[PDB]
Amino acid sequence: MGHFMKPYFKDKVTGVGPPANEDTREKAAQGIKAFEELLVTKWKNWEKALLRKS
DNA sequence: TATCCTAACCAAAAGATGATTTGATTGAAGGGCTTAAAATAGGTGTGACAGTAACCGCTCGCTTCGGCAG
Repeated sequence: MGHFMKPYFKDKVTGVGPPANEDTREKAAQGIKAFEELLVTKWKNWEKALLRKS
């Protein structure tokens, strides 16, 4: 039941999705953002320490 | 007033933060090798041997069966 989450159809061997389609390619040319770009992760103190070390 | 903001705080979604439990990895040991040699004692199967075996474009010569001969 939980295996049908997005992408709905995923490659069974590799998990890859289909290649870029016409509509998506034209959208990317037009520079329209997607709903997956708004996912932003807060900085954990662990992450801050790692970046200081880096 | 009807309604709201969102300072500081309560109920819930989500978003996150470290301690703990379970899926997963492996370090070391059971184990069971190696050729290298030297040796007596052995069993036979088998794989050469060998044999037959079998299966798999132009121009002459030569011939016959009747139509008159005898």
